Amino acid sequence: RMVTTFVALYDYESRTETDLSFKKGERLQIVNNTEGDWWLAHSLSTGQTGYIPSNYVAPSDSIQAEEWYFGKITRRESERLLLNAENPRGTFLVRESETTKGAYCLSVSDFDNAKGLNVKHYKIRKLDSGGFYITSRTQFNSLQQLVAYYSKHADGLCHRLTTVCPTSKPQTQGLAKDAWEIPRESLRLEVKLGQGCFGEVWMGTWNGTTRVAIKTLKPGTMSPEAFLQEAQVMKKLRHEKLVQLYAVVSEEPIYIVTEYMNKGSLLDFLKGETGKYLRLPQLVDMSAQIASGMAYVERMNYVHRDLRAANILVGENLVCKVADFGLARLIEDNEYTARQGAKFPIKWTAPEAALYGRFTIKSDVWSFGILLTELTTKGRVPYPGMVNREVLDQVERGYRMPCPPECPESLHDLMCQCWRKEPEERPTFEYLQAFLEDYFTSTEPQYQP
Ligand SMILES: Nc1ncnc2c1ncn2[C@@H]1O[C@H](COP(=O)(O)OP(=O)(O)O)[C@@H](O)[C@H]1O
Ligand SMILES: [Mg+2]
Repeated sequence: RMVTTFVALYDYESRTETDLSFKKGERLQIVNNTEGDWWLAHSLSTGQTGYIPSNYVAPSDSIQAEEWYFGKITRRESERLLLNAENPRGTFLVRESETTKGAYCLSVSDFDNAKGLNVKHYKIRKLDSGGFYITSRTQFNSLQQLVAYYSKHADGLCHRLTTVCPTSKPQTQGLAKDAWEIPRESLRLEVKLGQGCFGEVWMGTWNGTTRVAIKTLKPGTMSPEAFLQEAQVMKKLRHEKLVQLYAVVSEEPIYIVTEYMNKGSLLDFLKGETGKYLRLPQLVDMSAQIASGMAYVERMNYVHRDLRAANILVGENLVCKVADFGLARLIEDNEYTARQGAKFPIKWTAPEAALYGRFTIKSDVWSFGILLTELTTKGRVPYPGMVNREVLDQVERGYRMPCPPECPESLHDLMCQCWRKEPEERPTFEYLQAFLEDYFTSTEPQYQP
């Protein structure tokens, strides 16, 4: 539209030559309201120029520039951030209301003798004049004044506003502008994060600036021609609960570069000291994150084909994202193609997918039901007293895992819905997400009056 002045929200190290290195606070000259994930910018601070990630800047002198404004973040995700144990009382953020378009919301962390650590949500009424107010008896001209005022007096709020909600730098959309197929010499593998059946995983760095996860397929796993073909679709899948596909190295051995999840896989995270303190409310919430990512996959008319706790990756504040979606199809192994052998996840595979190769989003729904048993058992293998060989015949005859101990029979009933024989009667991920987000009377409710 018209080159305007922007401000940097976070630091960013120049990963390439064409991008722009800038620190939080730098005034940037960018073409206003220009579509894309990478915008051309001119730094009025350093006089340097280059492309910048569009989610690292906001118009100067706008609410988006304020560090306590989190934009279109959900009530459920705001609570995740605010309920962090290291946040003091009065840790807050401002966001948009999900139940009242045009209104804002002040989310604040608080402590109570009944609930303990909880978040209070206060709706902010914006006026035609531009003024904001939480209660009728105290009003302000700007959202900034409101924050300043309640940072000195609770005056009705559960607690004075103390700290702004901590946040980690968001992901850029792609490693760089036009960056997709990269050379192997651009990746530097630093730490082996783990090992799979068809290759290894690595913590590395691209251009020695940005930390990424590098998956290395052993030769013969999949043809580069078909991997690149499918990778043009996986690069389109962008959602907060999907691990982002960054780049690829075409020449075998194929390397897959993805966003790095520091807490490891959900399965391992459910075991050991990490999973000791997890309680059902957190497991249900983690299920809702997974269902949200799969609901996006469901909207894009895509199929995961290998949904299981081992392919869910954990981050800070118990963030969970779906990983390794769409790779299972490209496996060239004759035994995995015919879903046989000790390397096929038969215990997460719907019977019609294992018997007739009918992989659909509904067979992922089946997999989700299995995944829920891993969550409510903290990593226990499905069908524990059964070997792969015998699972498919038992579920084909109608056997279903019973309600695990420490699993509410209401969630096992959800599991059995996912385990219906008829795929088209299995529920959607839109349903599962809403069900699991509202499991504890948690359906968008109760802004404090
Ligand atoms: N994007 C990632 N970020 C951080 N760690 C990862 C990532 N992807 C995989 N890992 C780690 O590497 C290991 C191997 O992953 P993978 O080869 O997909 O094994 P599988 O899918 O069979 O569990 C996992 O246990 C996980 O902890
Ligand atoms: Mg995997």
